[PDB]
Amino acid sequence: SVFSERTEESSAVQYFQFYGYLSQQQNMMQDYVRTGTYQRAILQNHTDFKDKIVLDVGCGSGILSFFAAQAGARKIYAVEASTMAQHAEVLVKSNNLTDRIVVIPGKVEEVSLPEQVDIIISEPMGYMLFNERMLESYLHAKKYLKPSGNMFPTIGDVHLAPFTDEQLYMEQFTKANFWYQPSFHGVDLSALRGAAVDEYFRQPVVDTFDIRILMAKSVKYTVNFLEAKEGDLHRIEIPFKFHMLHSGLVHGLAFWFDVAFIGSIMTVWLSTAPTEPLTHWYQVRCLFQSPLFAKAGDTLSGTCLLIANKRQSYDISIVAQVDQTGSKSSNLLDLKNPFFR
Amino acid sequence: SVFSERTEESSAVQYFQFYGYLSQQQNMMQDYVRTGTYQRAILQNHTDFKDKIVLDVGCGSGILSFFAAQAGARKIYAVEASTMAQHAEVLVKSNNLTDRIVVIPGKVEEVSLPEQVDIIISEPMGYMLFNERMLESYLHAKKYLKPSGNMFPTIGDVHLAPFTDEQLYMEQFTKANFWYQPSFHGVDLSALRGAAVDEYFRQPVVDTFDIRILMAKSVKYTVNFLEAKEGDLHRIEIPFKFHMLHSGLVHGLAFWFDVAFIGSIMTVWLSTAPTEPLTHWYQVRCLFQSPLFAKAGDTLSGTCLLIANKRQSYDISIVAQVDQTGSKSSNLLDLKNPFFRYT
Amino acid sequence: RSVFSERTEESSAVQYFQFYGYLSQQQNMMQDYVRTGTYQRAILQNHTDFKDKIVLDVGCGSGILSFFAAQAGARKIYAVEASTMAQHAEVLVKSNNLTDRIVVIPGKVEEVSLPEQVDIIISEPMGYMLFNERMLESYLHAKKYLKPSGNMFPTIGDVHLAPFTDEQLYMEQFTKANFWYQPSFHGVDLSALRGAAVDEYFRQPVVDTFDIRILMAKSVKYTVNFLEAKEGDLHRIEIPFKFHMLHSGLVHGLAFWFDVAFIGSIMTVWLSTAPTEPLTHWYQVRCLFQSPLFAKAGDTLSGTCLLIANKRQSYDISIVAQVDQTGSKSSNLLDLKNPFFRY
Amino acid sequence: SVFSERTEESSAVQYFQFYGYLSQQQNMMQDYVRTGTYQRAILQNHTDFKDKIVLDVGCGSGILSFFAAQAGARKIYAVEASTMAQHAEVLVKSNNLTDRIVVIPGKVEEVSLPEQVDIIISEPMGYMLFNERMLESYLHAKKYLKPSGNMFPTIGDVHLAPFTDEQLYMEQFTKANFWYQPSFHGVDLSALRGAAVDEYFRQPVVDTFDIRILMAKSVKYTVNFLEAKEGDLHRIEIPFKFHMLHSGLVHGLAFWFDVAFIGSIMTVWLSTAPTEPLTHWYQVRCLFQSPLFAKAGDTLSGTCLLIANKRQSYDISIVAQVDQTGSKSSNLLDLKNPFFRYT
Ligand SMILES: COCn1ccc(NCCNC[C@H]2O[C@@H](n3cnc4c(N)ncnc43)[C@H](O)[C@@H]2O)nc1=O
Ligand SMILES: COCn1ccc(NCCNC[C@H]2O[C@@H](n3cnc4c(N)ncnc43)[C@H](O)[C@@H]2O)nc1=O
Ligand SMILES: Nc1ncnc2c1ncn2[C@@H]1O[C@H](CSCC[C@H]([NH3+])C(=O)O)[C@@H](O)[C@H]1O
Ligand SMILES: Nc1ncnc2c1ncn2[C@@H]1O[C@H](CSCC[C@H]([NH3+])C(=O)O)[C@@H](O)[C@H]1O
Repeated sequence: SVFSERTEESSAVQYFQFYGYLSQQQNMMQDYVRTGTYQRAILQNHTDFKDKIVLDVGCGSGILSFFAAQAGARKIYAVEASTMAQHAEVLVKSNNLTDRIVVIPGKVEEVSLPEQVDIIISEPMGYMLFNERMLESYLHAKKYLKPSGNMFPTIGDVHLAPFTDEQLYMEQFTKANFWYQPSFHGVDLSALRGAAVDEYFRQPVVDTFDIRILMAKSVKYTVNFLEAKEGDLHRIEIPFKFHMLHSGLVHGLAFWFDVAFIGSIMTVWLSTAPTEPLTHWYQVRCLFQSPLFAKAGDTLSGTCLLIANKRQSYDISIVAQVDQTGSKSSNLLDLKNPFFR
Repeated sequence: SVFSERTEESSAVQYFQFYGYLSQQQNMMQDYVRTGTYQRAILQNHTDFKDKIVLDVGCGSGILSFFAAQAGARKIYAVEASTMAQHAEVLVKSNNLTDRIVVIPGKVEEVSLPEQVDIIISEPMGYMLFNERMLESYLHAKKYLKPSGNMFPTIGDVHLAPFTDEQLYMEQFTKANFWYQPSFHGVDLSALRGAAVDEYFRQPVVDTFDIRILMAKSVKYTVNFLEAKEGDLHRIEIPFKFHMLHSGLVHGLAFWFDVAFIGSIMTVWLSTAPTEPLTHWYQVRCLFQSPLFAKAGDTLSGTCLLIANKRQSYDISIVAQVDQTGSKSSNLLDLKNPFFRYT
Repeated sequence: RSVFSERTEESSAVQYFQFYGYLSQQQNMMQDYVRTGTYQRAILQNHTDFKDKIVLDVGCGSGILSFFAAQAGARKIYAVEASTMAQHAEVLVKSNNLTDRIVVIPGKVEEVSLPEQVDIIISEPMGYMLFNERMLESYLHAKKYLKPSGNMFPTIGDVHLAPFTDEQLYMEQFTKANFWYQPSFHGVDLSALRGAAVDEYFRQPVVDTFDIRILMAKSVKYTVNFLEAKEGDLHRIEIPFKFHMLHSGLVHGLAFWFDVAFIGSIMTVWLSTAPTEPLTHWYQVRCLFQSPLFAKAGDTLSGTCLLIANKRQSYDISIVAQVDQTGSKSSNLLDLKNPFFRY
Repeated sequence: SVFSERTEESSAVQYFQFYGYLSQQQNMMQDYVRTGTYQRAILQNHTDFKDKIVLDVGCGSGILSFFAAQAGARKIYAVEASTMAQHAEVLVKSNNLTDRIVVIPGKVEEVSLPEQVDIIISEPMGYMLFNERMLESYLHAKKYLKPSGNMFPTIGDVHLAPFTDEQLYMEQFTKANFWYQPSFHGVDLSALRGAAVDEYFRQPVVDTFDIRILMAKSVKYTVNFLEAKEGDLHRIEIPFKFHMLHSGLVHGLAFWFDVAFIGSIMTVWLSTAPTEPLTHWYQVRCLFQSPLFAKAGDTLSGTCLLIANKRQSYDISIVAQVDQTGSKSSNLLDLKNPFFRYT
């Protein structure tokens, strides 16, 4: 199957084991912004659901399917690969919705549905939007979508912006500098100092921050889920040209994302921007090993290249340069091993 | 091989990916009690190392081998299965000990060593001592130990004691009761409340606590690494009969461990007890599904049975009863997936 | 052929005496009330050590100390000064109507000839970390003019060194050095020079003051007795130390200050530049380690601070320090001539 | 050599020791206006460099030569007399430019170049442009310049303008009046007040200021590096006739400078004017010993004479008079010892 071909078993086991825990479902569900925004998007666009066939990709507890049921859907296929599918069924029964919500245990790339659906719902977004590679399952599921069918969310915007945060930088450098010691309990560790810096700086920093650390208006990269195919997400090339609004050291790039539910009645946005209330996605920052100095008015240009890997994540390559001076930085990050700060 | 036969590959992948990080090695190395005590044990027992052949099981960065070198070891075979072996190789070279230290990449159950050693060193202890099941790798390596050889550490003591922590116990239900609401965004979640409670109680709690919550002097279970076999750790039955020092509700059992380096010159102890400075092992608490009331002077008896699984961990089965009243409580826990509670 | 010229690069000497030729610098020194007031106290409170005596003032500058000696009743004061400040001193001697008692002799104390032997030598020859500027050697050299039963003001000097913790200072220097870490400064890769840069920045003693609570152990004292010492004694100054750590943490380096004692017939007067005392224009001096050493309370931090005099009227400082319990060792080289004024 | 003949060894040693520090180089490199403007001037005039032979006089870290390399230069001879030459060589190697940049250690007046160059680049500007006397080295280097070769910078403009700053003026006496007290610790210092005032007014003041203190349009003195000789800078006479735009007291003359890179594609300016972003050169003010009153419309005429000395600096003689009243003022300043006032 498409899933297994692109996924190491070791990663898959851990991945679906992780989501088999009720506590994580709770963790996601208690994100009121997330859950509330999804419910708002579905219910205020009830006509996109009324008497329609729905596919819920990765239903987990089934919350989105219940939202779909509340909006008047005739029949909802709720596909779930982890052992959470069993608990979802329990909830379907206890809520007397057996006639409208149908749990399909298994991976969306592998199960069989009896019919084509009018709309696909899912919450497949990870850190930096693309982490976990579930967007590909979401897009893969379009094999079950009627020609003029719809998707909730409809589009996803990734925002990139340069930031300055010396304390974060030195915080990481401090950690790496442990390996700078010439005599740790009499042992010279210095020969590994380089490897340590690499390892620590390969970690995207997951957390939130004040918006004023941003040195330029963000650049936007849009994925249209109605149009995109799986393969489009195997290699994601995001070119950027920032017009610096402030002078200073650029320590790296900050990432967040929005998704839009473009329904018939209205468009509803779910945003993880640092200007918006905090969500469990927070924001993600990729550090440069060495910061770049730029004056206000300069242009910071380059490319963020995301390469999907078999561990359900991405190898991140960031190349950025101050055009006016030729000051250049290249960096490689492992989105699979982030730093929760 | 013995390792792969007792280990789910997925778990192994994850396991050796974990230790391939310099940050995790650093994490262990910066635990001053651990590292310093190992160094102390090795150097203060220099006659156990000077001109000796040494085997370092799971050398990681190679720190213990360097300690062995400082103590005067003639030849040190440093075995390491993760990609940390590469960095150890680098450090051996940069510290000009290539003539004394030989890094061997691979699992100790699978690599070939050329000769028998005088002493084996290792740090194979996990949560509750036994987690990660590396102790078995440590014992397995005794196929390379001379009949009159030594083990550093030489013995390992796991300590169990009954505790009272009303808030910890009630916490589980406070969290589980999230699901006990008839209209979470219009959804009745209550049918899953029981499952949520179960899930939380299956997790051993990793963190520390004030020693005053302990209601009896601990019971000790000793593994003598010089004498024990690998197989001895597949099923570990720890019977206990606690003499209660305080009256109250017993919510479960607290776990910690000590290891002793018994050298020719002296014995050095490394302790993770809650009476001692905190280590990266912290302490572990397993809850009873139902608390048991015990009076001071009463006896709390039962068994902690540790059953090794192929996920490099243990299923913990605890049965306990107050002998004076017959009040009985049990729990079953999955040590591979503990709850890190420490704040 | 003078000892001064033999031990001093001319380039350094020119600059050195030009520096002190400025009235603004004299003002700077004179306006340090602790210094000036304490000197006056030491001299006047021991007036009988001066009354009707012959005095030598080594490096009189503006001549203030000679005036103190005159106030104390000295019969004749030879005020030796090598810079052009000697002329300004003469002016003050005349305008203060003391031409009959204070005699300015322009030139280096190693080169001028005095008409007679003196009963007491006074001077203010202390530099940063006491020994900087190498004027103590001129002070000691001047003892060729001292009567057998003569005295020295100051009589002794105590250097105090103690380990400190100051993460922010360390990071402050490392941040500066990290400029040379850049792989593309305007398209230029500077990284190959980071090692040289870190060296250069950490080669600088930090001159300023600090909170006494950053000190992690009671100070160690090294005493120079000016009555007994020879010039040659200060070419190589070896200060061994063994600190008993009072606090756990990272030792980022050693902090230095000094006291001098005026041991007079009537009383002993102390001039202290310790961080517990009111600030002086000497402040305190800290030598950073390139890598801090972790030590817990109760540990011993031992080693040596070695000062080698150079021809630039300063010292090459080599500090070697080790945590005895762990063998964690740090070595450092500092250039006392080029310190970092942080205040 | 020409250099040693015009320079006291003392000054030269201090001078090249100063620039031997990576931190000082860093200080210059971190001046974004300076460095960035040089890079722009070179790169935006790429036709002046593409496949050309280049001489970098006093390359320091070698940054300008790397800029020349970025512009497509065939061969750059980078001459450097301090120990920074060692580090420059390192950077050429690590940047894989050994085939195009040749570091030549030594003074440009003493080294030999293998061939003639098409263009000379350098940053020889000091305070008020002429300080350090490096412009003479820059001009001296034209013995290696092909006829019709180019100079980057091509010209240097020194700007002089009368200013009013009552507080700056009064500050001098405020400081000098320290010596005007009849009993400083019992000593009458007053006889030296005059000398202290003199000393303070001999120091050019380095810092920046509000442009509204300027009382007339600046007068400009231009050095064309393509045409000028070394000897032209031994005696620099700058006559001035200022047409006062504001009424008030003139306390002295303010100095700044611009340099122009006149390339084939465009002319790029580097300015240190008080109307422009601040540089490490700041601006320089020379006070009159007595302020001059001028009405708006009056004419302030006179001369600024710069006489080069062997300390790699200038003796500044300024004479000015208000033509309408005959009110006259003079001052003599020592540019080698300026007062860094900037805060
Ligand atoms: C750590 O930050 C929190 N976080 C991060 C990412 C994320 N992603 C939502 C996606 N849900 C995943 C659910 O679908 C399930 N499945 C994930 N991939 C699936 C597939 N191919 N086929 C079927 N089901 C699939 C999975 O088991 C889960 O129940 N949600 C979060 O709240
Ligand atoms: C700069 O930081 C603060 N600080 C540090 C050290 C210091 N030392 C006093 C030294 N001045 C006393 C005078 O001796 C003079 N001379 C110094 N060496 C001399 C010699 N060999 N012969 C004659 N005079 C000599 C020197 O010119 C001075 O004017 N004073 C300070 O306030
Ligand atoms: N069977 C095995 N063979 C070889 N290495 C192993 C095995 N099991 C675990 N390890 C390694 O054992 C190490 C335990 S961590 C202790 C590392 C080091 N001796 C120190 O004291 O800091 C990890 O680096 C694992 O990769
Ligand atoms: N006569 C001379 N010959 C060679 N180098 C010199 C001479 N005089 C000064 N220098 C050097 O010239 C440099 C001036 S500083 C400018 C450094 C570098 N070009 C930059 O743009 O950052 C210093 O490094 C001095 O050591």
